[PDB]
Amino acid sequence: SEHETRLVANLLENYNKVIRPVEHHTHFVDITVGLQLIQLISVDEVNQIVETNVRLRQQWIDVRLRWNPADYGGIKKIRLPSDDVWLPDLVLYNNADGDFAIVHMTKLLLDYTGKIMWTPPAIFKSYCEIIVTHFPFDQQNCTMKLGIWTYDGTKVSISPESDRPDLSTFMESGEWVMKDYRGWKHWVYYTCCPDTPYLDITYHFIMQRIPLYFVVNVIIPCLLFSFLTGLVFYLPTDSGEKMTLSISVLLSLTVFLLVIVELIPSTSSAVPLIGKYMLFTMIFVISSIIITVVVINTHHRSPSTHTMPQWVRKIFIDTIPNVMFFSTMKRPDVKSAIEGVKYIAEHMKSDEESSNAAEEWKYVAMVIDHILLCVFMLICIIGTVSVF
Amino acid sequence: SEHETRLVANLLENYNKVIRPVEHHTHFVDITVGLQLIQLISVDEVNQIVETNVRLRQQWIDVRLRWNPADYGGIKKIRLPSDDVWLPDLVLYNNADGDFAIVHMTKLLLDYTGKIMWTPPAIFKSYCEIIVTHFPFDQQNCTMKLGIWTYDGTKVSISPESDRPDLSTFMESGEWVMKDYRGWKHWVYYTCCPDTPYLDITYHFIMQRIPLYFVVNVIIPCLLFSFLTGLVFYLPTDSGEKMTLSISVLLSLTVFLLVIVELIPSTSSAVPLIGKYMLFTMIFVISSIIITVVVINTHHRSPSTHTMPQWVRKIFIDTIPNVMFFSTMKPDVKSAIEGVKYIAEHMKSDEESSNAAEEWKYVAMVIDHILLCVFMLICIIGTVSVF
Amino acid sequence: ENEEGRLIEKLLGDYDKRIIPAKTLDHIIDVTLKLTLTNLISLNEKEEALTTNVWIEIQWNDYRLSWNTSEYEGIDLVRIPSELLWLPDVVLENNVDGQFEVAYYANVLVYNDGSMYWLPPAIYRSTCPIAVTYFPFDWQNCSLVFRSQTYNAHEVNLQLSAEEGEAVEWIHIDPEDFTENGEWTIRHRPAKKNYNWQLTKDDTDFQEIIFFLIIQRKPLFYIINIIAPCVLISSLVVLVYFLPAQAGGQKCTLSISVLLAQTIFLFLIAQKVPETSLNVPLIGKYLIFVMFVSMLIVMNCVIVLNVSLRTPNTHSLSEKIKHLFLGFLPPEIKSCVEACNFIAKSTKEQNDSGSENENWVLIGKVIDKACFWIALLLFSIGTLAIFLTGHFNQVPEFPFPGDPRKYVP
Amino acid sequence: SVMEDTLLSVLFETYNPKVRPAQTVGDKVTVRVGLTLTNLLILNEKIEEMTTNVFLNLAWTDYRLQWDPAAYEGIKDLRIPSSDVWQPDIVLMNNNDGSFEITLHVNVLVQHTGAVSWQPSAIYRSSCTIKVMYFPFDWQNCTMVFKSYTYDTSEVTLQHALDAKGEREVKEIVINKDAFTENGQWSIEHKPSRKNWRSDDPSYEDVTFYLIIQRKPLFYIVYTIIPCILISILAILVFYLPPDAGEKMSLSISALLAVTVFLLLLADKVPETSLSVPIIIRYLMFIMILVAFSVILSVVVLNLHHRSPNTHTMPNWIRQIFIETLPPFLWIQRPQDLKEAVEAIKYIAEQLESASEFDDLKKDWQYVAMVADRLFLYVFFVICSIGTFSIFLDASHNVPPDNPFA
Amino acid sequence: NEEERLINDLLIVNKYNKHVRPVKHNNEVVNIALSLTLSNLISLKETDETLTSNVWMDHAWYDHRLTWNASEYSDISILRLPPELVWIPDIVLQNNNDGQYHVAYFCNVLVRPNGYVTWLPPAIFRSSCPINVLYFPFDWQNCSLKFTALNYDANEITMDLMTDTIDGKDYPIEWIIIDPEAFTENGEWEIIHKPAKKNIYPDKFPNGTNYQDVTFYLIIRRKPLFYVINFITPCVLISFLASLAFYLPAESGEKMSTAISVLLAQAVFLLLTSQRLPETALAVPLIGKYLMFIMSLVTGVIVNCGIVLNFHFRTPSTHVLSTRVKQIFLEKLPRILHMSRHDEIKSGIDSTNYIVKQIKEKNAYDEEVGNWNLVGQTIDRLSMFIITPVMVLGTIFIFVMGNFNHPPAKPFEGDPFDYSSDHPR
Ligand SMILES: *[C@@H]1O[C@H](CO)[C@@H](O[C@@H]2O[C@H](CO)[C@@H](O)[C@H](O)[C@H]2NC(C)=O)[C@H](O)[C@H]1NC(C)=O
Repeated sequence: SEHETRLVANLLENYNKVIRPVEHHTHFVDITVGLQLIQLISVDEVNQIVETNVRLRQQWIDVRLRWNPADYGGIKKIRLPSDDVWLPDLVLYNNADGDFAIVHMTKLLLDYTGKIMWTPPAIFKSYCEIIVTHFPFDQQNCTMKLGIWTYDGTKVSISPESDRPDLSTFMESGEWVMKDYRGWKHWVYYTCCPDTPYLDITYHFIMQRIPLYFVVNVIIPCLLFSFLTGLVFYLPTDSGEKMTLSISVLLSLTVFLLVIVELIPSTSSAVPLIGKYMLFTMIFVISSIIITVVVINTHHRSPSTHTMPQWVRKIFIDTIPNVMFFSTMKRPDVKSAIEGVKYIAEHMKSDEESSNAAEEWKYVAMVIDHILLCVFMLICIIGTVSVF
Repeated sequence: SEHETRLVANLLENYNKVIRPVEHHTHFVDITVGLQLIQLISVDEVNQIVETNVRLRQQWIDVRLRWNPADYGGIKKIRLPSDDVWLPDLVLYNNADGDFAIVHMTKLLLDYTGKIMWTPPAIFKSYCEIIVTHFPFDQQNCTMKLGIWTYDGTKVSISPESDRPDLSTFMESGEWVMKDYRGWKHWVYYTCCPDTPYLDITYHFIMQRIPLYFVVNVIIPCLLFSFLTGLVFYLPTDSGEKMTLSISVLLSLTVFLLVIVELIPSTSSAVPLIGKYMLFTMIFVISSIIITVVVINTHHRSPSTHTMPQWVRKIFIDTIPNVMFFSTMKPDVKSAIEGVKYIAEHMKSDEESSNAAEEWKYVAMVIDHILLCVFMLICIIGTVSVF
Repeated sequence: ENEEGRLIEKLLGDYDKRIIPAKTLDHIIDVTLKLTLTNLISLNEKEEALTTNVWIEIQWNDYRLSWNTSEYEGIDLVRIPSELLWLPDVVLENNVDGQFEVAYYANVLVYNDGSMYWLPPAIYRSTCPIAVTYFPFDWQNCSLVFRSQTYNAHEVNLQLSAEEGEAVEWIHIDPEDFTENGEWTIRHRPAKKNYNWQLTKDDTDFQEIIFFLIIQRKPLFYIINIIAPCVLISSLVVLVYFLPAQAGGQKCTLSISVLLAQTIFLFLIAQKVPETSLNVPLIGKYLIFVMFVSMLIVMNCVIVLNVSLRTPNTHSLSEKIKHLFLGFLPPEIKSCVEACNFIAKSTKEQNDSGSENENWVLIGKVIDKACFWIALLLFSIGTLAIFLTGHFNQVPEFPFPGDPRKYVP
Repeated sequence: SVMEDTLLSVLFETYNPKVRPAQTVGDKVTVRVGLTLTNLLILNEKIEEMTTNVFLNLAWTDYRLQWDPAAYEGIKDLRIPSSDVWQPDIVLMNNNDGSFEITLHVNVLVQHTGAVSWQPSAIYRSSCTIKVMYFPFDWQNCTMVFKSYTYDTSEVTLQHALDAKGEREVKEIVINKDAFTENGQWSIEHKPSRKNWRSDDPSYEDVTFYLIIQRKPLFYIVYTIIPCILISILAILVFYLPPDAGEKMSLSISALLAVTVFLLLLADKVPETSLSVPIIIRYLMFIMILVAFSVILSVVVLNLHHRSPNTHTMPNWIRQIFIETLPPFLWIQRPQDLKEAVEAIKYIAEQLESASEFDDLKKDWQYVAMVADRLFLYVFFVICSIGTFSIFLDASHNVPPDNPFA
Repeated sequence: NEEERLINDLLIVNKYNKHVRPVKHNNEVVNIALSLTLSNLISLKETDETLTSNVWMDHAWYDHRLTWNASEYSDISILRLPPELVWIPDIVLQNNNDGQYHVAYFCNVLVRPNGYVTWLPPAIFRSSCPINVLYFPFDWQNCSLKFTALNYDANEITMDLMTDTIDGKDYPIEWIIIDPEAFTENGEWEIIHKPAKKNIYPDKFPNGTNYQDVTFYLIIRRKPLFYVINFITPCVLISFLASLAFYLPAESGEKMSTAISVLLAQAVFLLLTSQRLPETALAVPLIGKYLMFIMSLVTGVIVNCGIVLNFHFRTPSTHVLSTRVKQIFLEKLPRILHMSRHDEIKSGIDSTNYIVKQIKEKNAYDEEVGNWNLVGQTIDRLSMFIITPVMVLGTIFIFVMGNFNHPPAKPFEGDPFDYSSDHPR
């Protein structure tokens, strides 16, 4: 356009982009700043960094860039490259891995009254105080702290567009839910310089994790192996397979703990509940292994060397078996030949007595297992009823 | 300083940085190149790339940038941005992932006699052939080839500042040891261009890996698991656990071999000694498993269907047991009468069958003790040889 | 109009950015530094790099940019883009990547006195050699080294910031702008000016400003998520001494399984510590010790099984061994008669052989119990000693052991 | 050439590339946008991103770049660097990284009539939401939205690119078969292009290029489904082993651990969205739950097999079910010295009586265990076959619609 | 220095415009001779399907505006100019994975007094190389670097191949130039064929920028020693342990453990092989096919060991030994497989008779159990003789068919030319 070319030539003929747009140096540039969250790219919990795609809308008044439309064919808006005019150095204070300021200098709309609107895009990798204490059902609150870097409140003043960041064109993440979002302006006074306040705008978003993926991929197998933990008490000792089951459950749980530790950050401010409960299940599995080793030792006890104490017999043969209602427990040469037959009878006597003692030991071991199984079943029933 | 700014304005008023700094176009600019290794960032064995932090010191004479200190308040040295003056285009020939030339265009010192000093930093990601024969006790020898790209030896000539690179400020790596380092200058006469020599300076570093991370994390567990191979033979067959132990040892060893594979480049130039030893360990473990299965099958040989051949009885019962010393091995009563005789004959047959079964078990015992003695001999000779 | 217009036009007119603002030949620019740490972003152990979010404050005195305030309606302070001014090339010398300069080139505050105040923010990735000898109870000593990339001690004199007349000798931490890392707690944060005496006042590396960060790892996460499961699993080896020494006891199964679990935990640790080879991490030493103990227990299980499952056919029970391990440590009528006698004799022999097997089993049990009492003590002593010497790794009371100063505001 | 240089000097004496070319105030600039897909590089499911190598065929009209060819020795057209002429800020709005503009800046082709044409190459990381309902037997619908970042519908009008002949508009992505690389994991079913507006935002108009791409699931089949089928086969087999073997737990637990490892490793290649559970993960969870139930029932069978009258008494209902009814249905039917000598013989006879009775009762318990084990075998075989067939028949009948809806 | 005067005359006095083609007339065409020097082959990421190569990508053309009379000046026979001062053709690698199209380093251009401009910039090119995983790890790949000129069409510049002279006749360089000494042979890949071809597409017009290109192909064969030693040998041996598991007795109680452990090891090997290859569905890799076949066979072994165990533990109280199975597995098959081979007196008498009867029934029971044991031995011996030959033949067939896979010894199947450095056409 010829008229637009003439207007752009005249506007920037003696325009200095180093000078604030104020009629007098004592005034301030009133800037309206609004954030528009296009998309929540990621929430890296291990590095505690939230990557967001934003548009940083900034509106202000530049008197030096005004014109009379009737002199330029009726033009009322132009698009000047942002590199040509004064821009506010607006910095993300809590940047963690990205660029502090805006790096994509797009064109800016400019009315004929001097009003300037600039909508540059940005990838903000802000620092997120990730709090893994209810993972994977956690709620994360972490902010985006913006402010003019090199100007205080007496030279450049920023004010939010609205009480909330604009999420009209937000792209649903599919992993997090935008429960709430707000933008607060802050006045910070320093002991050095009480006359000059420092202005700031903090935009905060409350994200609620959608836990279906983590449930299905971690919790259900962990719950399954926790349930199988107590199944070893029903396994008979004669099969000689209790160690296989118990140790395999332990190995599966240690693998899933390996999985957990690489999912959450190494922060020690709060212990995750999932990790604590996994440690509790490991303690349970270790106790189960120890007590089933004790059971196996008792079952295979030699009747010749070990004799049953009276208290053990009374407790585990006389009273406890009656308690379980849901159990199905039970509560010349001719002289040599004659002497040999007598010896066979005597050996049968001794074998019967030893087998009776061994059977009593096996009964005690079975009672111990059934006590432990009942305890485990009670724990499972209470947990399932209480939580679900 | 008004004198300094006036001098800088006077120097670069008609200075053309495209031109070479020579009084006559037939002369050559003599450039002294020195390398200062600040740190060895990493040595990626898999990709064969060595990343180092260096400072590429360069010196030369620019006759156009000379001035009289008496006319500028006695100024002797100035600092100028490197982009305002002519520079040599030194290129790292064996660049692999990084940038070929210098990209950090830092300021350069300019003397009043025209002598220019330039020490730009750089990150050389240079290609490094990796020899993995003696991993993890290997030493690497790779280089940094530097040279002027677009100028031959008759227009721009580079010479090394000193026979060795300057490692005075080198940061100790904690994973490698600078055994030696040296710089050489090479003349190359290509078949195209016999009249024009091509110069290049090669700086090579001998790096000795410190074997403690891999000794702790690889070699020690491998030895611990390979030593358990011998326990399979000492385990009696009646325990029913020989296969469990042998198979578990084999699986652990193969996993360790796979990790060792993941820690070395996929090149087929040479087979690492650690990898070859792990392969031999797996082969021996599999032979041990084969012999263990043979021993288990022999131990359960029913006398009903197997008769011990005389060549087995003569050798495994009468030859070896006397050789190996350290072991501690070796109306109606007619029915009753007929039944008692039947019981007696059945017990006699049972005794004979049990005797044959015991003979088979003895054969299995001597076999796996022979294998255990073989394993102990291998262990002793190996530990003596390494010691 | 904005009176800063003509002022900045006059100042930046006839002003060569490439010239150091030395008033005369002998003048030295007193560049003054001060670091402000807003967040200790991370400490990559594998790469051995500390990533921090810091504002660097650089002050100097450029005589060219000075003016009389009364001439410009009392303007006593302006902002000029840093790309338009001379700057001292104060760079982080020990960066891991190629990033020497600052991330964002903020404006420079210029006072009518000529004082220049530059406060750019920066994300710095600085090398920090990690001492792993006491991981995960360790404390690291990370350092940031600032020096002028261009000018030497004859042109630029780096100094630490002087606040209220007292030199700032610490990494300033503003409670308003600081989020504690959660994993690393900062104990000492001294700063000092350092000299490389191998070089003269020239060579651009003579003088440095070094900011130290003595950080201590919080060990609770590592204790709960690695050390405790490893100790619990390694405590299972001693249980193999109570399982029966026969088929179905599964001594070897339990022993080898615990060995495999410890191997997996060693592999897990290998992913959490740097690949430096100067020292072995404390948890790595513990894992090596417990794997060796479990291998010894596997050998002991094999020996006990071989002893218990011996038979009179294969081995002879010596009286010396028996005493040692059980006395100190713990027509038709004739045919029928012959048949009955043979039956009695065979039964007697079988009973005697059973008794010999039982004696071997008893010897195996005695050996098993003695070795259990040895192994439990060995494991407990090793675990307690290693984690006690881990717990007793304190951060030094002073930032520099030679100095008696605290280096705190 | 000399005349080309003269023409270039004449054209750009006052041409300002920062000004949108509008002959009269309020005139719009027609911009034709078309896409040429040289290669569909990657569809990273983990980060939900599609990397593509494209040519962004743009074309508009610039009344300022007009001249008479006869006045310059018949120079029909020129090649001008794209930095010299005004171009619309046509960018990919839904990119994943910060790359909005075009990677490669090729020269524009300016006809003597002012028709400017541009063919810049680019490597675009466009964000693509992924539907994980039927992974890996799934088809994705990945969009690429192009619009002028600065100019709105009141300044530039986006249209569709004309074909090579310049007769009709091309309403789809152009794939040049002579310079195209088949992805090898995806097949491009439909590739329509369509203009989109917004009801609430009249100043919005964009050209969206859709890629309906179907995954070829051979890799995931071979490396995940068949090994899990073998694991399920073992989990069924565990019910054919006799309890005496002492290897029931070994087999069942090994199958459980193997399928758990397969699930854990396959959790790497699936996206971390929680909108649905992929059919492969549902199949893995089904197999894992089935193998866990197999372990539980194997433990129950082992417990039943190893009981004894000295320890348990058989309840009447177990005998009524497992001994009498099920086996037909499962086809699994089955002088002082002489005085002492006589006393010894009598005692031995009574001992044999007791041993035979006890052994018979133990045999009854073992037969109960065997019948229950056979019933479990049949039930689990049926359930596993039905579940696997149902899941994979549901997955196999999932194809992109014939109408692209765009 | 006369060079300053010469360059000032060329680029300032004559008003050199670097945005104008070097032609006297508009209709004239500029010939851009090209060649490629492969200094080092950085890598080939099969998972990323990327070929990373370190090359020097030469150009040569004519610029009638950069000519001078050497006699008028000093005898300057060559000149060095920065590329951002003179017109250079924008040859771009069209099939690059990343955004790097041009050369990394913009080195100077050499200019002869007759206008001949030469330019040899180095470049790290990450080209896109589709990977054929059919014969992995014995496979050979065929990558290509396709250079096209996009800034101009074929009516304005004509891409070509550099010509070289040996005996007065010029032969075009139809191959990638590799210096025998400067080139460090890659450890994993060796180059078998390196042809260079100029393609013209007749189905498109010269006005288009896609009417021509120069493609440098690179047929490279993998050295399979590394994978054979470290991945195939352990897999083969562990697989053979499965067939060996048939030799364990049923009383041992370790048949299932051995077979299952072998199966799990094979599954782990399959997973690791999966990690090392692109997720393409053109074909199943040879190692993948072998692993699938061996896992299926080991699953068959597991099932058949389970059947043998079920047969061994049968008893007369649960099963009946029919004459058919007895004669099949105890008469015919063992031979075929060559397998080895007053009141007190009456009470006492009645008690003895009962004892004898019970011992006889016990003996019959044990005889039946032994017969079941023999049946199990026959079954698993037959299983071994059926499966282990299948295992060994399958392994040999798969790893010999893969070994018999070579590049076709001539690129461009229909082209008789060898495209070798020693015999130019
Ligand atoms: C390497 O690949 C190139 C292109 O990918 C092959 O060149 C094509 O080969 C086919 C096979 O006959 C021909 O039909 C085409 O005409 C060729 N195209 C071109 C542009 O030449 C080449 O043959 C492959 N090399 C080998 C050894 O297979």
